[PDB]
Amino acid sequence: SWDEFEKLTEVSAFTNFDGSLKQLMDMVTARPFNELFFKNSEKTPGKAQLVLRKTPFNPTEWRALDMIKVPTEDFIEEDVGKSDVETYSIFTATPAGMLKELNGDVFSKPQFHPELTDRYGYTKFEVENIYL
Amino acid sequence: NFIPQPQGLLRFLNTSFVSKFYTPQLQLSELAKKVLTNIKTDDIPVLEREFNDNTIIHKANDTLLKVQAPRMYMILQSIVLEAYAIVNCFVENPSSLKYLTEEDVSITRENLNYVADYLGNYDDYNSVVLDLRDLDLCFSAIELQLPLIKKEA
Amino acid sequence: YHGNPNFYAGDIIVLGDPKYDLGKRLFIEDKQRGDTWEFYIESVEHKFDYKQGYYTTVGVTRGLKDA
Amino acid sequence: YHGNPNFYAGDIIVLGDPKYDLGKRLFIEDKQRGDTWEFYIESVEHKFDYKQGYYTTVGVTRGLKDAILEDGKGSPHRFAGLWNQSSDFMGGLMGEDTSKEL
Amino acid sequence: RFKKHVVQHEETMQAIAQRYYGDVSYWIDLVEHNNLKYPYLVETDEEKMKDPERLASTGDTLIIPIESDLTDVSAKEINSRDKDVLVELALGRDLNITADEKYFNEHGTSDNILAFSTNGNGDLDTVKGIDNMKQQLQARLLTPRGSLMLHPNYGSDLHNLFGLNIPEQATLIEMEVLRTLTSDNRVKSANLIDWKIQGNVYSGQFSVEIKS
Amino acid sequence: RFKKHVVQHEETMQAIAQRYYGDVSYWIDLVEHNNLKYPYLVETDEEKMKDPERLASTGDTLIIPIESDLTDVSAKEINSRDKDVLVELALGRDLNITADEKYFNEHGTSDNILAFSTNGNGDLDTVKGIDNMKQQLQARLLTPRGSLMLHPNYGSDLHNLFGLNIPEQATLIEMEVLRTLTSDNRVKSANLIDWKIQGNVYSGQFSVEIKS
Amino acid sequence: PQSDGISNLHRIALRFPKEGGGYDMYRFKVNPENYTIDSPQRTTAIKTKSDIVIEDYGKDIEVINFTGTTGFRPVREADGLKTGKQKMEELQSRVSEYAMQGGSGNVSGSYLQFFNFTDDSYYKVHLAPQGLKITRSKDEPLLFRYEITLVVIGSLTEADRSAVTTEEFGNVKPNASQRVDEGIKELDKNARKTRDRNNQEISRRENTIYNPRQSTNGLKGNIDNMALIIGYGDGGVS
Amino acid sequence: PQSDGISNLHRIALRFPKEGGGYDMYRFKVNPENYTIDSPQRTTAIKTKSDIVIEDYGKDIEVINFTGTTGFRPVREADGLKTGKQKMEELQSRVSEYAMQGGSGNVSGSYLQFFNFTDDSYYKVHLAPQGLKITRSKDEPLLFRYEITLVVIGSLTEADRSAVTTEEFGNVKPNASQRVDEGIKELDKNARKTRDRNNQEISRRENTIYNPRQSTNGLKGNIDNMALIIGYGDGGVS
Amino acid sequence: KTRKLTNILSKLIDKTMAGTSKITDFTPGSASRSLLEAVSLEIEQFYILTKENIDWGIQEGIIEAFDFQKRQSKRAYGDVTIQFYQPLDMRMYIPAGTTFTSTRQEYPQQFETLVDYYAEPDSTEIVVEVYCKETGVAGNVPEGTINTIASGSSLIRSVNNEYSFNTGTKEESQEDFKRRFHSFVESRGRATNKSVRYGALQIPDVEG
Amino acid sequence: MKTRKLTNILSKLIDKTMAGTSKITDFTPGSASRSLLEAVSLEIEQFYILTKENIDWGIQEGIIEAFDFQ
Amino acid sequence: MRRIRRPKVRIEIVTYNGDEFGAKLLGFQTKNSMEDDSSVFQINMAGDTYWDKLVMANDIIRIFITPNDDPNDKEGKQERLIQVGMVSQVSKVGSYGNDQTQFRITGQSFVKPFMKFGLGV
Amino acid sequence: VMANDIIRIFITPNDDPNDKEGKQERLIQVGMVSQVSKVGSYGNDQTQFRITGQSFVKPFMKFGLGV
Repeated sequence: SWDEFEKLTEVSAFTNFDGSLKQLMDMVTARPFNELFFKNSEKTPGKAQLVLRKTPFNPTEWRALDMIKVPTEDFIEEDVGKSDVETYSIFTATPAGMLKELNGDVFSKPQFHPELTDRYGYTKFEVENIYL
Repeated sequence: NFIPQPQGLLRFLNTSFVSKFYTPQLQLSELAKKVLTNIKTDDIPVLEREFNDNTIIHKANDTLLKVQAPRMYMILQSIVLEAYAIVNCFVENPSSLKYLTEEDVSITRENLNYVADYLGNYDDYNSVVLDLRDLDLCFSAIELQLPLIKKEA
Repeated sequence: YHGNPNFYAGDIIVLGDPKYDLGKRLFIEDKQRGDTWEFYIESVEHKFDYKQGYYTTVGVTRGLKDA
Repeated sequence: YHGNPNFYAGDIIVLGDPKYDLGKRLFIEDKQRGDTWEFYIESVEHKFDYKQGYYTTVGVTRGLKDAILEDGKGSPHRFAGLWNQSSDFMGGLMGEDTSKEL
Repeated sequence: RFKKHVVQHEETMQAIAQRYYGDVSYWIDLVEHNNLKYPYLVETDEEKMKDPERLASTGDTLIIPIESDLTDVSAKEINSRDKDVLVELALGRDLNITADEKYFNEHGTSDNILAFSTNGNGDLDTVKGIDNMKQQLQARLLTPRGSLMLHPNYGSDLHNLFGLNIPEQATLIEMEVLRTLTSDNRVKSANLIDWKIQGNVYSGQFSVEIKS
Repeated sequence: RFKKHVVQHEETMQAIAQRYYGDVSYWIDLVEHNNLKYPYLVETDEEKMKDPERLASTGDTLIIPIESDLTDVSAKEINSRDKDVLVELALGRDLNITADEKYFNEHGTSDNILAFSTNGNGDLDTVKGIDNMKQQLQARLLTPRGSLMLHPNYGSDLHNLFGLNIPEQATLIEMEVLRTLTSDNRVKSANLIDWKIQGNVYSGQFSVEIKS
Repeated sequence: PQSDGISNLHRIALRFPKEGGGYDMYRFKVNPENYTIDSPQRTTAIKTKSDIVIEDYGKDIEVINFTGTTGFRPVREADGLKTGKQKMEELQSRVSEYAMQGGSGNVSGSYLQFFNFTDDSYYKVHLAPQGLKITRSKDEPLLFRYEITLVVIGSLTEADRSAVTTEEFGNVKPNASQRVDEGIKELDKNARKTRDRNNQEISRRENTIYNPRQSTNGLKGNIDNMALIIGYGDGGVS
Repeated sequence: PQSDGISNLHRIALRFPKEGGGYDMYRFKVNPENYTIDSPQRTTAIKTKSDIVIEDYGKDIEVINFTGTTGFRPVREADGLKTGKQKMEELQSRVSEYAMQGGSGNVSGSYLQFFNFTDDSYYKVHLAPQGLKITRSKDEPLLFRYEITLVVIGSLTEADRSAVTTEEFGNVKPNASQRVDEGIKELDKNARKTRDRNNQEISRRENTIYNPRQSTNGLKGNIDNMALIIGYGDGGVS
Repeated sequence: KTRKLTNILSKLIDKTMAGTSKITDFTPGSASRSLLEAVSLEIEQFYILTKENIDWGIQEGIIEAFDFQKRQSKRAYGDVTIQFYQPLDMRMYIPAGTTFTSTRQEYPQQFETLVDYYAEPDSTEIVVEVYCKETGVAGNVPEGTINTIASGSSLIRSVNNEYSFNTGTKEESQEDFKRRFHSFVESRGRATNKSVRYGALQIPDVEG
Repeated sequence: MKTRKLTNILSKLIDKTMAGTSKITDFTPGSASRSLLEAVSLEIEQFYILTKENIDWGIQEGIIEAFDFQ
Repeated sequence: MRRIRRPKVRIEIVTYNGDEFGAKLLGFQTKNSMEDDSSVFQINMAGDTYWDKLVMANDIIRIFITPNDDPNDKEGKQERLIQVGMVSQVSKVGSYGNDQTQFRITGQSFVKPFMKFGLGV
Repeated sequence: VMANDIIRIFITPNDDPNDKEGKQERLIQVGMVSQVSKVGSYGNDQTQFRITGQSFVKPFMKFGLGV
C-alpha cells in the first residue's frame, strides 16, 4: 500500500460493535485507495489468495498488471457504453473525523479543474481515511 | 516453542532370562541422545495437572518391574525416549528429523519384543503389554516409511 | 475519478475459458472496423451446463479505445 | 436458537386440503427410503383455480429427521446433548489470557 | 502406470521425451525417473559393462511415467527402486492356490477344489504379475455370486446356466461371462473372439484388455 | 504490407492517392514513403538525370502502404530509403541450403540430403524473396511431420501415403500437400490445377496465392 | 442371425427381472414389423460475432423403438400352449409389474435386458416415457399390435458402474484412526480440553489407497496414534 | 465423377482416426438414397421508417445430411468377405467409438474427413446434434437403413488451426525482460523497496516479434537490463 | 548458476541479429534456427552434466579424500565357466541377454549376460561373465548353483560359477556415513572431559 | 577445465573450419557466419564462467555439508 | 476453420471420494464480483445418490475445467482452477409434475469465516 | 452522438390529407441524452443501439451546491 503517504496507525479491534472481521477489514482497506478481493493464486495453483494492493489507476501500477488478449471470435453478446451516472468535480481525502477545522489544524485541501466545474458546479466527493 | 511435559513423564524420562527370537543391544540413537541432553541441561516447561490417567501414569510406576527387573526397566525407558524423540520432531521442530535413520527404529522394535515377551509371564501386568503391542506396530510403519519421508521433504 | 464520463463499462459474454480472472487487464481487438479497445475486469460470472454450452461473463469498467 | 444449523427449512407444495393451518406441527413419512421427518409450520399459501388444479403451500422451519409418532414425541435427537449442557460466558477464551501468563 | 519403450538405433532421449510428452523440455525429469548418469544412451554395448545399472544401451527397456506423476519425487524414488518390475505394484502379489491345473478343471463349480502350495523350499508360494491377475479372474469366475461370508455380489451365476444348448442360452452365458470379467477395475473391457457348440458341452473363448 | 504500383503516363500523385486510399488528402504523407522531392512525377527523362535517387518518372515503381501503416513514422522512415529492399525484408532472409538442386529431387523422404553452399566469396550462400518462400515450402513438404527435435507437428505424412495409386489415395495426397502448403500463415491458400497418374508415378501441380 | 440363407432367423427376446429373484426369458414369436434406433448427440453450436464455435460433450442417451403384431394361429411353448392373446396379456402384466414396483426412485436390482438376435448386439434398457401402447383397430380384428419405446443405459457386456471392484490395495479401513478415536473417547473432559489448548498453541506457532509401505498419506495416522501411549502433554496432538 | 461420359463413379468414403496412429477409412458399397446439403446464412433484415438495414456476420454452419442402405449380397473387401450386415455393424462400432469416448476418456482425432468423390467436394465434419439414426422398416426383411447428420468444421484443403505458423520475423522471445526478471530475483529487500519508490516518483510526475532492425518495440526492455546492471539508483527505474 | 533452453536460444538469436543484417527470418524449420536449437540443447546437456557432477562432488568427493569410501549398490557379477560335450567345430554365437537359472530349490536367483561373447572353433572351455537381474545381496549365491542355461544349446554340457558372487552391495544413506565421520572427528579431541571419558572405555573392564 | 577468452576460442574455431577448403576466408562484421561463430563462442565462454562459479559454489556447499557448519 | 472444443470438468473435495462426486455433475454457477463485498457460487448435482446425508456443511470443493482437447497440444491444456470455496447450504430440489429432481449446493470463496466471525463485546 | 445532446421527437397521429384534427405535429417529449451503449445478442443475429435521457432534470440534478 502507500507506505510513504500513510503515517503510523492505532486502529482498534472493536471499531465496529459486534461486527464481522469483514467490516473491520473494510476500515483497514480505506477504499477506494486500496483494492481488496479474493481470487485464485495463479502463481501457486491449487489454493486461494487474499489480495491487498494499491489501486491500479496509477500509471506505472496500471502497466504492472498482466495483459490478456481476446479477439471478437469469442464474443457471444456485448452491452457496453458510456454513462454519466458518476460525475464529480471536486475531490478530497479528509483525515479521520476526530480532527476538526474549528478546534485543530487544516481539515482539507480539495482539488478541481476550472473548465470541469462549469458543467457540474461544486460537485464534491469526500472520502475519510483512517490512516491520516 | 515446546509444549510443557507432564511431571510424571518428566520424572520417568530423566533416569539369566533371554528370549530366543529377539534380543536387545542397549543401543541409543543419535536423535535420542540429543533430546536426553536437552532435558538434562535445559529446564523445559512442565505442566501442573495430571488428569490423563493413561501411559506411565499408575501403570509403568505401579508395576513391580521397577524394583524386580531394573535391567528390563532400562529397556522401557529407552523405548519411551525413542518414542518421544520421533513424536517430537514431526509435531514441532522437524529439523531434528535429519539425524534419524532406519536402524534407529529397527533396534527399538527388537527391544520392545524382548521386554514384551518377558512381561507375558506375569499375569497381573498384562495392561502394560496391551499398549506395547499397539506401539510395536507403530514403529514398524515408521521403519517402512521413514526413508521416503526424508527424500520427499 | 475525474474521467468517469467518456469511459466505457458494462458486461461481456466471452467464450467460456478459465484464463479470465478478477482484477486482470482485458485487451480487445475489433475486427468489424479494425479498432482496438482496453478494459479493466471487475466481475466475472461463469455458467456451465450440458443443456446449452458453457459461457463466462466478464464485467468491465473504465474502458477506452485506441489501445 | 443454538441449533439453527443442522435443521431443515423451506417450502412444500402439498395437495390442496384445509387441514393444514399456521402454527401446526407437521409430520412427514418418506416412502422413498422408509425415512421419517418432522417440521414446524410457519407459513401457508393457498391457490385455487379451475384452470389448473388446486394447490396449497406449506412453509416449514426447524425440521429434523428420525421422528416418532407416539403421543407427539417427535424426534428424540431434537434435544441433543448440547441442548442443556452449557456454562456462563466470560473472558479469557481468546487473547485475554495471553498477557496473564505470569 | 507407465509405457514400455525400446531404444531405437542411436535414438535420442530428448526425441523420446518429445514424442511421449510433446514438450521436449521434460526430458530432465525422465532421466531422473530412470536414474541414469549423463551418458543416457550409448550405441556401444561394451560401455554398459562399466556401470550397467546407471547406463543404458540400444534395446534397453525404459519407463515412461504419466504426465501427472512427472514431478512427484516419491514417484521418482519408487520407479527408481522398481525399474523394469513396476508392473508388480499395480497387479500385486498373492498366495498361489493353483497347485495343479490338470486336476481341478474337470470338477468345475464345486467345493473342496483349490488349496495352497509351496514352490522351491521353505518360502510359501506366491503368485505375482500377470499370473496373479489370471488366478484372481479364474477364482472370481469359479466362485458363486453369494457364497462367501463377506462382501456379497462377488462371483458368477454360471452354475445356474447349465441346461439346454439352444443359442439364447449360449448368449446368456456369454453375457454372464463378460459381466463377471468386467466386475474388476483392473480389466478395461472384454469381448468374445469365437464360440463353438458341438456335442453337449458349451465351448468358447474370451479376450480381456489387461492393463500394462 | 504494401501494394506495388507503376507510374502511368501523364498521371498525378493526387489521382494515385485517390484511387487506392479514396481520399486525396492522404497524398501529403504518401510522398514521404517514396522519398521524392517536389517534382514527384516528371515525364522528362533528362530532368530525372540531375538526381535520379530523389526523383521518379514514368515506368518507375512506387510503394503504397496500407492505411494502418500509412501514419506510422517508422514505416515512412523504412520505406523512404529501403525502396526495393522492402520485399526482401518483408519475405525475410535465410541461409541457402539448395547446394544440389538436381540431387535432392531424386531422393524424396530421405535424410541427409540438404546441405549448405557458397556464393560470392568467403561467405555462406543466402536466399531471399520468393525464392526463400519456395525453398521453405519445399523443405516443409519434404520434412516428415514428427521428426524435428523441437516445435513438433512440422512437416507432412508424404512418406506414409504410398499405396496402390488409386484415386482415393491421390485425393488424400492432394489434401496432405494442400494442408502442408497452407500451414504457413504468409500463404493465403492453395488448390490443385491438374492431376495425372500413369503407370506407377504420381504427377501434378499446385498454385499458391502469396500475399503481395 | 438374419435370414441370409446360411442360418435360420432368430427372433428377438426380452429378459425381465422377476420379483423373487432371477429373470424370466420372454421371447417374441413374431419379429417387430418396424424397428428404429436413435443415437442423439449432445453437441451444441453457438455463433459468436466473428466466428462459429463447435463444442461437444459426448454421446447422449440412445432411444430404441419398435412396433409389431403377435401371431394368430396357436404355437407351442416350452412349458405349454399359449396363444397370441395370452402372450400379449403376459407381456402387459410383466410390464405393469416392472413399472409399479419402481416406486422407490429406482429398482435396486438389474434393469431390463434386451437381446437382439436379428443382428448381433446387446443392450441394457429401461421403459421409455412413451410406455407400452396397445391398440387394435377395425383392420385386422383378430391381430393385436404393440408399440414399445426404450432408453439405453449401457452395453450388457459391461457390469454396473458402482459394482466395479477397485484395487483396494493396502488397507482402506486403517486401525490407527479407530484406536485414536477410542482413546480420545476414553479420555477425560479435562484431557480433551488440554488437547484442544495444545492444538491451538501449535496452530499459533505455524508461522510468525493407504499402505504402510511406499506411501506417505498415512504418516499422520501413525503419529496421531502416538502421544497417548507416551504422555506427550496431557492429551494427544493433531 | 459420374456415369455419363467419364469412367465409373467412385463411391462416397468416410475417414476415421485410428487410436494407434495412422488412419482407417470406410467406403459405402451402395450410394445414398438421399443427399441434402444445407448452407444457411446468419443475416437479419429489419426495416426502419423509410429504409432497409441489412447486416451479416459471416457464413453459417454447412449441415450435411444423407440417407443410404447396405446391399444384402456380398462383395470383395481389402481383408475378408463382409456382407451388408457386417458393414453396417462396423459403421455403428466406428461411430460409437468416435462418440461414446469423445467427451469421456480421449480420442486422438479432432475431426472427421468427409469425401465426396461423386460430387467432387471435400469437407471436415463432426457428428451433428441429431446424430446417427438406424432403422429397419416393414419392407426391408434383410436390408438396413442408416441416417446421419453432420456439421462441417471447414474446408479440408485448409490446415489445422493448431498447425498454423505465423510470420515470426525476428526474435520472438524478449530475452531482455527475461534477464531483467532473473537479475531482480537476486536483489535484496532494500533494493526492491528503493526500486518501488523510484517507480512511484517517476509515475507521479509523468504528464507536464522482437527485432532491433526496422522496429522500435523492444526499446525499454534493453534499458531495464542496462539500468539494473549499471545501477540507476539502489534498485533501478522502470 | 545454470541456464535454460530458452535463455540460451533467445540470446543466441539476439546476437545473430545484432552481428549481421543478412539474416532476418527465424521461422520453425529454418537451418539457422535448427542449428541454434541444437547448440542450445547440447549446452543445456553440458549444464546438467556439470550440475550432476557438482552434486556428486558435494555428496562424496569432499569426504572421500580421507580414504573413506561410500557403498554403492551394484549388480552382482563374477566369472562363469561353460563346458562342452566335445570340442567345437564352428564358431558359436552367444548373444547378450542369455538368461541363467538355478535348478536348486533353495535358490530362485537368476543371472544374465550384458554383452555378446563368441567361442572360437578351436576353443573347448570358455569363461563368460554374468550379471544378476536384481540388485543388492539378492544376487549373492554360493559356488555351483546355476547348473543350467536358458539357450538350450545341445553343445553345452554343464555351467557353473567358480566363485561366489559377493559384489551386490547394499544401499546405505549418507546419514550414517556423515555420523561415523563426525564421530571419528570428535574422537580426536584432546584435553576434554568427554574425550577423557571416551578414552577410558577402551579397556574392557572400565565400564562405570 | 580452464578459463578462455572469446577471441581465442573464435580464432581456434575459425582455424579449424578453414581446413579442407578455401571458400570461407571472409570474416567481416557484416558476414553472418562470423556473427554465428561469435554467438557460439560467447555461449561457450559464458558456460565456462558459470561452470567455474558453480564449482566454487559446490565446494562451499560440500564444506557446509561435511562439518555441518551452516 | 472452426474451432473444436471438448470440455471435461473435474472436481476435487477435501473434508465420499471426490471423483465419485464429480461424476454426477450437471452444471454450476460462480458469481464473483468486485462491486459487492461477497463472492458466491452454486453447483447443481444429480439425484442418483442422497447427498443430504453425505455432504456435511463447511466442506471445501475445488473445481477444474479442461478448456480443449488434450492431445492437440493447445495452450488451453493447463487444468486451470476456476474457483474454490466453502459450501454453506445443501437442499433437495424437484418438481415431480415434470418428473425431475436435483440437488443444489452453494457456497462462498473463503468469505464465510471472516463474515461469520463476529468480534463481540 | 456526443453526450448531453438535445433530441426532439414529433409524432404524426393520422393521415395528412384527410384533414383530421390529429394533423398537429404535436411534440411528445424533449430531453437531454445521458447514455449511449451498444446492444446485441449475436446468437439471435441482431444488434441495436440504445440511447436514454431525462427531460431537463439532468442539469439541476447534477449541479450540486457544494461547501
